[PDB]
Amino acid sequence: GQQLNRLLLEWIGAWDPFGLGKDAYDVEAASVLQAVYETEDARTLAARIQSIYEFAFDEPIPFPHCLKLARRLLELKQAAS
Repeated sequence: GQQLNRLLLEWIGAWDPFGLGKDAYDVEAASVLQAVYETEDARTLAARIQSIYEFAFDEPIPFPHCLKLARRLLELKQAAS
């Protein structure tokens, strides 16, 4: 279904690293969702997250912050597959 994807998108928006509200990140959430399907590795995903958000905001989010998110997303992906 798309149930898993909607949940992943919700989590990514909710991450809200810059205190802009969950709705400010639809573009970046879609991009992170794509990356989620391209790996099973939290490090790899975290680096994609970092690049996506650095492009979007001209600010590098600390890698370990990206890594927690990547781990959470892959935990959900794995729990559903």
